[PDB]
Amino acid sequence: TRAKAKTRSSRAGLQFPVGRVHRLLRKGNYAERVGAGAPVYLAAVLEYLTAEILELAGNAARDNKKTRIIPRHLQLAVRNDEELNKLLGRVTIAQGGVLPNIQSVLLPKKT
Amino acid sequence: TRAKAKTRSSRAGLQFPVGRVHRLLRKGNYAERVGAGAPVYLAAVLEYLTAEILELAGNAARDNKKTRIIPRHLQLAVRNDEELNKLLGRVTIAQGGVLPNIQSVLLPKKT
Amino acid sequence: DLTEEETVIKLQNELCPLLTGGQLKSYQLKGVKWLISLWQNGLNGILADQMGLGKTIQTIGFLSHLKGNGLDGPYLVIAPLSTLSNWFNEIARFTPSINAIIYHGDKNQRDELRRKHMPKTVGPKFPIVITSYEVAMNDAKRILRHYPWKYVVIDEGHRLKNHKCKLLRELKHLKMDNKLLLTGTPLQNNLSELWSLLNFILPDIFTSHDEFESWFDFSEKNKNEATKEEEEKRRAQVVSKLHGILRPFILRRMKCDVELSLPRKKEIIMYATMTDHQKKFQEHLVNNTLEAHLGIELSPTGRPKRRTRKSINYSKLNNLVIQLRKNCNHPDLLQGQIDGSYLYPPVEEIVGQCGKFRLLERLLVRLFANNHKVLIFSQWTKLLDIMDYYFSEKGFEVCRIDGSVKLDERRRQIKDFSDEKSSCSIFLLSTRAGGLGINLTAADTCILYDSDWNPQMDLQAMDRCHRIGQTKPVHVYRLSTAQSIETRVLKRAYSKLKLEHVVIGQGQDETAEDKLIQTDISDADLDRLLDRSDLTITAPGETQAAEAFPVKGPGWEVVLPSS
Amino acid sequence: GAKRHRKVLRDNIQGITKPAIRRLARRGGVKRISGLIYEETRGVLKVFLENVIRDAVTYTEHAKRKTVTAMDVVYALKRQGRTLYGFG
Amino acid sequence: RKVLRDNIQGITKPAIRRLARRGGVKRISGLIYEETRGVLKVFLENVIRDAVTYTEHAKRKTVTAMDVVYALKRQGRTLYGFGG
Amino acid sequence: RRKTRKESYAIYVYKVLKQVHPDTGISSKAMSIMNSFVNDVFERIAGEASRLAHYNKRSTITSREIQTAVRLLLPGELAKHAVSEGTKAVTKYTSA
Amino acid sequence: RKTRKESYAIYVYKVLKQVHPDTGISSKAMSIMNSFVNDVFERIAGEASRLAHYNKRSTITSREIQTAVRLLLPGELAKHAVSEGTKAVTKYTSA
Amino acid sequence: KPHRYRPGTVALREIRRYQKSTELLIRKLPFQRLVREIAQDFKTDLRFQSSAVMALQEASEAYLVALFEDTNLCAIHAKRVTIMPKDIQLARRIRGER
Amino acid sequence: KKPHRYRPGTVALREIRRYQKSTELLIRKLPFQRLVREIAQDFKTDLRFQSSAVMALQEASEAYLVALFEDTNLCAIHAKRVTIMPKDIQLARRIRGER
DNA sequence: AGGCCTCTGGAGAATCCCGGTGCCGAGGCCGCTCAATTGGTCGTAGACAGCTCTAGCACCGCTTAAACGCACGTACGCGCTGTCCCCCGCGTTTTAACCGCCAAGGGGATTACTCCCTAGTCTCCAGGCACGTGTCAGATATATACATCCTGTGCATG
DNA sequence: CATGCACAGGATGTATATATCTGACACGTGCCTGGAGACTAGGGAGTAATCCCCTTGGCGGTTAAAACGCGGGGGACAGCGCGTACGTGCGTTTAAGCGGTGCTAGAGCTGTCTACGACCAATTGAGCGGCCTCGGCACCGGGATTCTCCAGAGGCCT
Ligand SMILES: Nc1ncnc2c1ncn2[C@@H]1O[C@H](COP(=O)(O)OP(=O)(O)O)[C@@H](O)[C@H]1O
Ligand code: BEF
Repeated sequence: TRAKAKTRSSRAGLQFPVGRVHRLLRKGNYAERVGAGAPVYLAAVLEYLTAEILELAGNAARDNKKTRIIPRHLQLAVRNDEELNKLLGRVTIAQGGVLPNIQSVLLPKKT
Repeated sequence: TRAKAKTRSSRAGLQFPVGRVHRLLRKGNYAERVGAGAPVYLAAVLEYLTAEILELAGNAARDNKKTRIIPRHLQLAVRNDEELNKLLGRVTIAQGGVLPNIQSVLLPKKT
Repeated sequence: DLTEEETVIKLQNELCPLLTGGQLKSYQLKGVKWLISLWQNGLNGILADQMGLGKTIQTIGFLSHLKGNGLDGPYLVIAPLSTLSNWFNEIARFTPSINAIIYHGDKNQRDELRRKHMPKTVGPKFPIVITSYEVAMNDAKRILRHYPWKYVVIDEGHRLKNHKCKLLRELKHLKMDNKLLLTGTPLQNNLSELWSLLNFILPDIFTSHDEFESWFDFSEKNKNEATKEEEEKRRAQVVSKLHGILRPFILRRMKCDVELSLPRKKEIIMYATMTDHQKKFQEHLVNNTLEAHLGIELSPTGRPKRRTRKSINYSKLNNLVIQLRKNCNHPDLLQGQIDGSYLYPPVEEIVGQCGKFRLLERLLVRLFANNHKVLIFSQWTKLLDIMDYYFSEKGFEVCRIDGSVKLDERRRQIKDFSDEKSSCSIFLLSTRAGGLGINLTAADTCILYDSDWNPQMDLQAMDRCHRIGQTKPVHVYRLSTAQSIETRVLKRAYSKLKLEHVVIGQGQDETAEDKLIQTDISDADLDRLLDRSDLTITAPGETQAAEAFPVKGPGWEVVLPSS
Repeated sequence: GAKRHRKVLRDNIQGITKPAIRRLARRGGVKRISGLIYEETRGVLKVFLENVIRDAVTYTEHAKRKTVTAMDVVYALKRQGRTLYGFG
Repeated sequence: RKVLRDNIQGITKPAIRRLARRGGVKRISGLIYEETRGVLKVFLENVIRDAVTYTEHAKRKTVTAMDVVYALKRQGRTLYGFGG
Repeated sequence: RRKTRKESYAIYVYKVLKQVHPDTGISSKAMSIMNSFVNDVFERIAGEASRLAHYNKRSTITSREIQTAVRLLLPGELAKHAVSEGTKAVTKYTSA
Repeated sequence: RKTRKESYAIYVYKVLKQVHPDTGISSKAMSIMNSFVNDVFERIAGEASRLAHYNKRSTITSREIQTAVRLLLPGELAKHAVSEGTKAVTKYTSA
Repeated sequence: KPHRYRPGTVALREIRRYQKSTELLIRKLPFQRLVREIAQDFKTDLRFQSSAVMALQEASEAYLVALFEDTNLCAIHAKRVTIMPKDIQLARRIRGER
Repeated sequence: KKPHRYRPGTVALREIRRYQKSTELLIRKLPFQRLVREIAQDFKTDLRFQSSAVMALQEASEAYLVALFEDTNLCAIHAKRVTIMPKDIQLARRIRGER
C-alpha cells in the first residue's frame, strides 16, 4: 500500500541528482557520517556555478555567428571575467587559445 | 598464566613509538583497514629523517663554540644543505634569520 | 579445311582489323571472344590467366575491336606505377593508329595535360588515359568526376582484397558502365577477402556477407555415427557447389598444358648452419643481456655517508621475435649504434659472421663460370645496402630498383639491362616494389634471400624471369637457416596454400628433418646439384631424360607443387 | 655502388627545429628574437619533461601494469601543481 | 569601547630601512615607503579575514594562535614553532 | 558483455543548458570539459569540509560546514549568491 | 587543571643523545622538531590514502608506504629511507 | 624593383594570426620519439597509449607559451625589444623554479 | 683638521653585514598591535586577541617582506641601476603571479 | 642655386564576404535492470544547565633610547651622438612527415574459487605525564690590541 | 703643469681576555590511562583460465615545410656631459618599554536526556547501451575592400 515514490530532487526543486551526491559523499570517507541536509545544500551550489559559466559561454558563442559551443568559447568566457579567472587561476584547458593583446611599445610609429 | 609483555618498538629495534602511530592511523579515517606492517615502516622513516637533521644541526652548533642547539643553528643546517632545502621549500622557521649574501656588483671597486 | 594459322589469321582480320603488330595465339583469340560475349550480354567478369601468358595483348585486342566499330569513348586504365611505360609501349607497338597519354606528374603538369590533350568534348582523337593508384585516388573527387567513363580496366585486382580499403571507397564517386579485373592469384589467404572482388564487380548478386560466409561449412565436427563419412561428403559437396557458383564468371588457364614449347623450372631449398657468433647473441637475447655483452662510506659515529653531502664549516619478451629474425638474417643489422657514421667492418669479416652469406658467396662463384645471370630479392633495404657494398668492394657491376628510385631511373635501367650488349650480370630488387609487372627475360636464375609470411607474394616474384620468350631452363634457390625460427615461419607459410589447392583446380626423438636440415651441403654435392639437363625439352620421338638428382638429401630438398 | 659510410640520423632532441620555436614565440607576443635562445629552449624542455615522466612511470609501476595510460599523466600533473581538463 | 584611526602611519621609515638592509639592498629611492605600506596592508587583510572566519564558526569570541597558524597553511606557506 | 557502464553528469548539464539558451547546442569536447569541472569543484568543497569538521572534534557533517567551506573558497561576489541559493533550497526542502 | 597533552619530546632527546653524547637543546628547537615530525607524518599518510584509493583497494599495506616515500623525498634521501624501512620490517617478522 | 616590405612588418602580421588559431604547433612524430627516448632510461620496454602522448604534448606546449610570455616583460624593462638568454634565466629565478 | 667623515656608501655595507647576523625583530610592538586591531574591527565588533597570535602575524609579515625586497633587488640590477624604485616592486609582484 | 619635408597619388599585395554542393556527428527513440525508496528498530552524539578560576584588559609612574628635523656635498641617473655588426626578408632545392598498407601477437579485462589476515571483545599492568628541586651555561660589565678606512704630502712629469 | 701612483700617520670600530650572577634545563616520584596477551568469527584479496582489443614493427609515394644563400637597414652598445635626489652627521623632541596592581569576562569541565541517523527487506522506474536520420558545418571558387610603400610638387626656408 506504499504511495507513489517521488525523487528528492523533485521535492527540493533542483535539477542535479541528490541521491548520487549523497552516495558519493558517504562512500568517499570524507567523514564518519553525513547529515541529512548536506546533499541538498551542495547540489544547489553546483547547479548555480554550472549555469553561471554556461550563460557567458553561450553569449560568447552566439556573438561569433555560430550555433554550437566549442572549447575556444569556454576559454574566452572564463578568461574575460575577473572572478572565474581567479577561481581557475591554475587550470589549463585543452585546445584553448589565448586572449589577443600586444604591448603598446611594439606597435609601429604613427607614420 | 601470562608471559611478560614486550613493546613492539623493542622487537623492531626502533626508538620511536610504534603503538602511537598505529593508533593515529586508524583514528585518522585515512582508510577502513590498516595493515600490520605500515607502522613499523613509517616509524623507521621518521626516525631516520630526525637523525639526519640533528646530525647536521649539532655540527653547526659546535662551530660557534656553543653547547646547546637554538633555532639559528637549525636554520643554517637546513638552508646550507641541498636536498633538505628543496624538501622544505615553503617553510618559515621562527627567529631563523637569513644566510649571509651580498651581490658582487655592490662591493667596492678593487682599484 | 584451312590450317590453324590461316584460320587464326582470317578470324583475327574479321574481329580485330586494326590489330597489326603481330598474330594472336589461339587461346588468346578464344579469350577475346569470351570478352566480346560478356560485353554483348552486359555482364562483368574476371580474367585470371596464369602469370606470363599475355593478358595485356588480349585486352588491347578487345579495346581495338570495341573502337573498331566507331564506339569512341573515354577509356581508363589503372596499374602499378612501375608498369605504366610498358602499357604505353604496347599500345604504341601493336596498334599505331591509337593515342594514349601517361596522366602522371606534379599538379601543374597534370593541369597542363588536362587543358591540352583532354578536351571536354569527346572525339575520335580522344586518347586513352593511364594512371597509377595514388593519382586516381587524389583526383577522383574534383577532376575525373566530370567524364562519362565508358569502360574501366583495373590491373592487379588483388589490391582490393580488403573491403575497408579507402581506394575501394573513392571509386564510388566515378560512374562506370563496365569493369574488368585482371589478376594472377585470385584467391588470397582466407575466404573473407575473396568476397570483396565479387561484391565490387557484381553488387546485384553477392550482397549479403553473412550468406557468403554460411554457404560453406568448416565445422570439423566429430565423426559421430552420422558424421563418419560426412568428413568427405560435405567437403565434396561444398567444393562442387563453389565451383558451380564460380564457373560462369572466371576464366583460368595453366602453363603446363597451353604452351608446351616453354621449358620447365624447379624450386629448390638449401639450408645453412648458424655460427658461434650468432649463437652468442641468441643466448644473450634469451637471457635479456645483449646490452651488457656490449658494455657505502660511513660518516663519523658509523652512520652511512649520504652521497655528495657537503663537508664545510658553517661559520664564515616485448619484441623477441623480430630480434631473433634480425639475428638470423645477418648479425650486423644489430649493434647499429656503436660506430655511428663510421664505416662498415672489413670485407672479409662480414662473410665470416653470417652462415647464409657464406653459402651465397660459395654459390655465386660457380654460376659465373657458366655465364648465367641472376636476380636477387629481399624485403629490407638496409640488407640490400650490405650486399651493394660487398659487390662494390669486389668491383662487379650492379643495377638496383626500390622505392627510393624515381620513375625515369627505373625505366632506364630495365631497358639498359635487357640489351644484349650489356655486360651486367647482377640485379637487385625489393620484393614489394619490383616484384610486379616488369619483364626481365634476359636472366635465367632467381634467388630469394628470405621468405614472406604470404606465399602468394613469392609466386609473383619467381615468375619475373620465366615467361613467354624464355629459351633456357630456370632454377630458383630459396635459402633458410637450419634449426632456427626461420623454419617456423616457413612452415606456417605453406599451410595457407592447402585451401587454395582445395578450392581452385587447374582449369576454370629427432625426426627425419632433424637428420637433414642440420646437414650442410658439401662441395661435391653442390657442384652436382647445378645440372639442368633433365629440364630441357625432349626432341620428338625421344625418351624422357632421367632424374638428375634425388628428391631430397643432406642439406637440400626439392619442392613438388600440390596436385 | 654505395660508399662504405653507414646511414645516420639527427639526434632526437634536434627534432624540435627552429621554425617551431619561432612559431611558439609569436603566440607569446614577441617581435624580435636573438640567435641563442634556440639552445636554451631545448634545455628547458628536456628538464621539464623528466619531472613528469618519472612520476607517471612510478604510478604505472605501482599498479603492476606494463603500459602507461592517460590517467597516470593527469595524476602526475595534478600532483606537481598543474591541473589539466579534457582527458579524464 | 574606543575607536582607532590612521594607525598605518606607525610603520616608521627607519623600520622599512632596517627591513631593506637585511635583504641586501644598498641604496634606496624616495618613493618606496608608500608602496610598501599598501602592500603590507593588502597582505594582512587576507590573513585576518580567514582567521576571523575560522574563529566565528566555533562560536568563540577570542582569536587564538591555532587559528592564525591554520589560516597561513591554506595560502601555501607554513609556519613552524607555535603548534600542529 | 556491455556490463562495464560509466556514470557522468552529461544529462543534467544538458538539461540546465536549455533553461538559459533554448536553441543552442553543445559539442562533445565541451561536454567532457564541463563534466571534469564539476568533479573538481565538488572535490574541493568536500575536502575542505572534512577537515573543517575534524578540527572541532565533531563527528558528523551538516549544512553548517558546507556553508562555511563555500564562504571560504569562492572569492568575492560568488559567495553571496551561492549561499542564498543554498539556503533557499534547503528551507523549501524541509517544509515538505 | 592538569589535563594531559601528548608530544614527541622524549624520543627526539633519545636520538640526540644517541648521536652527539654531550649536546643539549633549548625548548624552542624542541617545539620546531615536534612540529616538523607531525608535518612529515601527515604528508606521507595523506599521499598513501589516495594512492590506495585509486586502485579500488581497501587496506593500507607496507607497499603503499614504500611507494609514497619515493614520490615525496627528492633524489638521494629516497634510497636510504627505503633501505631502513625494509631492514626494520624484515627484522620485525622473524622476532 | 620588386615589392619588398620593411623590416618588422611581417612579424606583427604573424602575431595577429597565430593568436587566433587553436591548433598544435610542434610536429607530432619527433615529439613522440623524444618522449619514448626519455622514458626508456627509467624502465625498459614500456608501452604508451596515444592519448597519453597527446596529453603530454598539450601540457608542455602551454607551459612553454606562458614562459615565453613572462620573458617578454623583462626585455621591455631594460629598454630593449629583443629576447636574450639572461631574460629567461632571470624569469625562472624569480619564479622560484631554481 | 676637518671632522672625519666616511665617503657615501660605506656605512650601508656595515649595516648590511650587521643586520644579517642577528635574528631580532625589526618592527616596534605596540604600533603593529594597534594596526592589527584596527583592521579586524571591520569584520567583527568585539574580537578578543590572545597574546600569542600577534607574534605569529608579525613573524609572517617580516618573513614575507624580506623575501619581497630580496627579489626586488635582483630585479633592479638587471637594468644596470643600483637604486630600487616602484617599477621593480610592481614587476616582481606581476611575475610572481600575485597580481 | 638647394634643400626639408607633407601630401598626395597611385600601385601592389593580403584578408574578406558571398554564393554554391557534400558530408558525418548530434539528437531522439528504444529496450533493459540495478540502484534509489519506503517503511520499520535501536543506540548514540550532541544540546543544555550549572559550576570553577586563568588571563586579557585597564591604570599609574618613571627613565631614556629611537624619531624627527635640518644643512651640505657628491656620485649616480638621465639624455644625446656615433659606430658597426647582426637579424629579417626573399629566392632556389633538398629532405622527411602523412597517410596508406602488411602482418602478427602481448597484455587488459573479466569470472570462479578458497583461505588466512583483521575487526572486535576481554582482562591485565607498566610507561609517560604533572608536580617538585638544584646547579652552571650564557648573558652582561670592563681594558684594550688590532685592522680598516681616509687624506696629505712625496715622486715623476720635461 | 694638472695629471697619475706611493706611501705616512691617524682616528675609529671590531675582538680579544677576565670577572659576576641569574633562571632555565636537567633529574626524581606516583599515578593513571592506554597499550599489550588470548580468543573468536568473517570476507577481501590472492590465484588460475580465458577472450578479444589494441599495440608493435616494416615498405610505398606526394608535396609543403624545411634547409641554404644573399642584401641591407636599424637596433645594441660604448662614450660624454649635465644636474639633481639621496647619504653622512648633529642637535632637539617624542613616544616605546618596564614594573607593578585590579577586575571581570569568558574558556573549560560535569551531569543529564532526547531527536537523529545507521542498518535490513521489498519494491519499481529512472538512468544507461545500441541505432538511425538529418541538418550545421566544411570545403571551393570568385569578386571586393583595406593596408602599406615609394616618387613627385611645392609650402617655407637657406
Ligand atoms: N602475341 C605475342 N607476340 C609476342 N610477345 C607476346 C605475345 N603475347 C604476349 N607476349 C609477351 O608476353 C610478355 C608479357 O605480357 P603479359 O603476359 O601480358 O604480362 P603479365 O601477364 O604478367 O601481366 C610480353 O613481353 C610479350 O612480349
Ligand atoms: F598486368 Be600483367 F600482370 F602485367
